[PDB]
Amino acid sequence: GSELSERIESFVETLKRGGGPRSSEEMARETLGLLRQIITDHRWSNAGELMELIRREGRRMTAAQPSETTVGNMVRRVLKIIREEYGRLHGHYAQLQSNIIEAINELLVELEGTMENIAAQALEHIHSNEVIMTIGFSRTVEAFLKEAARKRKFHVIVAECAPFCQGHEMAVNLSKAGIETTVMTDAAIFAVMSRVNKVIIGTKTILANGALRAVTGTHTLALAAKHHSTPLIVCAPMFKLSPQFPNEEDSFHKFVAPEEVLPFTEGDILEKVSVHCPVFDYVPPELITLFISNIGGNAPSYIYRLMSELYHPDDHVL
Amino acid sequence: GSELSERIESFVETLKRGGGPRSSEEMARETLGLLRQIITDHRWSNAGELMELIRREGRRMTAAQPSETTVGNMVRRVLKIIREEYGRLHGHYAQLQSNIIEAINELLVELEGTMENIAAQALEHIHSNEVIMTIGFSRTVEAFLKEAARKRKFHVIVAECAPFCQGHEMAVNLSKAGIETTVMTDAAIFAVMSRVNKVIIGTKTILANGALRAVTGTHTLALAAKHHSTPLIVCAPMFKLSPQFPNEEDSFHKFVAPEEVLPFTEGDILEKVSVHCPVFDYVPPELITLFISNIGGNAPSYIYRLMSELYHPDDHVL
Ligand SMILES: O=C(COc1ccc(Cl)cc1)N[C@H]1CC[C@H](NC(=O)COc2ccc(Cl)cc2)CC1
Repeated sequence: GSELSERIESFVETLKRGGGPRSSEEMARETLGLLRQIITDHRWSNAGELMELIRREGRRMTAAQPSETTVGNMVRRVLKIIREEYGRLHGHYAQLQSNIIEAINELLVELEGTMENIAAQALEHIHSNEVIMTIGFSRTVEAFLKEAARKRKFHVIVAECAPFCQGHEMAVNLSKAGIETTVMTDAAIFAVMSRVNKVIIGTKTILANGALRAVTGTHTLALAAKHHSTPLIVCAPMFKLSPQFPNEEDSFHKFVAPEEVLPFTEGDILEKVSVHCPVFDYVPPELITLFISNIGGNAPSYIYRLMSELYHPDDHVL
Repeated sequence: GSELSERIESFVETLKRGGGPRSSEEMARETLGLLRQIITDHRWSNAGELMELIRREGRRMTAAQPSETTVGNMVRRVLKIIREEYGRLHGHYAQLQSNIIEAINELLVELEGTMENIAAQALEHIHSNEVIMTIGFSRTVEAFLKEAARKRKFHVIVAECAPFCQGHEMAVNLSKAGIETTVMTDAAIFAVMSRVNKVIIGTKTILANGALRAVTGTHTLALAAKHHSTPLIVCAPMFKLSPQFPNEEDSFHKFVAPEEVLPFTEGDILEKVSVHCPVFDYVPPELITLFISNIGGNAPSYIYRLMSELYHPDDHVL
């Protein structure tokens, strides 16, 4: 009853104010648990009313934070699960609900295996004495690299992300496992690119065009890789896949307080200058060489088929 | 008298039949000595008659072997020296001859210094733990690399030249000095190019367009370097500079017996198949990053000015 309502609220405000939970895998787990509790703790008999209330609460979620697309695309995954179950039972009400629940359960148990799947897949993409470059921080990519390091020796060049220098803690984490790690400013990306073999980077969201929304500055790294023709690898699980297209959407970049870019102590100039701090940026699919997912490697030119396999095309608007 | 005639002949037939001397630096030395002996052992009073007989014998030389452009372009150098001396003394007959002789002497003493000059210049182009790739055999390039190796550690990938696998002896010579050397077939150029930092190659002739005539297969290596945007360096002394342009000329490629490509023992198919063995090939200037010479480094877009500095424009046809 009101527990469900206040938990939905709590989650909405946690998504709105700050980043909670930090890992987007934990965010997917939390939103899936909440969707399960909603579909269990409501008086819905027909699948249509359930889908409608799910779409409404998902609209509220998406309005809470548009840049966090995992919640929305997993809501769409739940909607596709409901559609599949209704087609199975109609192409049956209690069995409907329990079958939806076991579908969500299998989705959740395969959710925690994507990390291990990518880690296992990592070995056949790294050779000895290779030079990797990565930008920012990504749990999936550091797991990739520290799993490849157990049987291979290679160098990782971590380009810090300004202003949020998450790349520093990533470099430290990689050095923990003895992965020879060079830390540099993002300004030195093109200067060092000539000596890099591969580029491995995570992402926040993959669009239907194949493009991906990743931390700012990664588009420049992709342009450098394309200039030097080095393969650019994206190790992104299959819950960051978003059916929306690049310019049919709104609110792509996430702008945070310019205090991160230019501090308050600069004084009077802060009334004359316009400071901008875009967290995310757009990378076209032409600059991506290969996508690594929990199922296996795939070219950017197959992400649309993955969409068709994951999301109903009438649910791309929620 | 007849000594000069028979020596000129001997040289013509040596150039016509085979490669003598082997090193084109020694070829430049020999042709300069012969030009000196001609200008000394003829009864010429006016500079015009001397220039005319020089042009005639140079035409005979060029007809002996068109692919060997060092002889012709150094004949043009001697003609430019004669023009400069005549302009100095006219803008004076015995002094004319002795001044031409001392000009040839300074040209010759600076001729043997180009090797050492490039070797000295080599250090500021190689950094530690760098991956060089080269194709075929080139005395200048191996001197470059073994001089850089005295103070730096780096890897050299030598692509053998089919059919004349001169790259094997180059790899052996480089390994003599402890330069970690990988030997491969030319077929693996693009496969390995992704892990190469620089490409350093010699040449047989540099054209006025900036393009260069080098051993077959080097155009593919240059295309691979351009694809991967790796800098391509050409360590060529300033006596391989030819004022002729790419397609205003004749007889660019040198075709040798196809026995080198397909052996006689193949039998009847040798009457039905057409075999071709081009020794040289054309590399456009767009694929060269930097030229290294005895004077210093220069972009391909300055070779025309070097021409203006070396050859009179009315002597480009001999
Ligand atoms: O030591 C490093 C560290 O590299 C960087 C560290 C930091 C920065 Cl800022 C940039 C680069 N990288 C190695 C990577 C292998 C390479 N080459 C070799 O070991 C040999 O390479 C070959 C050998 C044979 C073939 Cl067929 C191809 C390449 C030496 C340098």
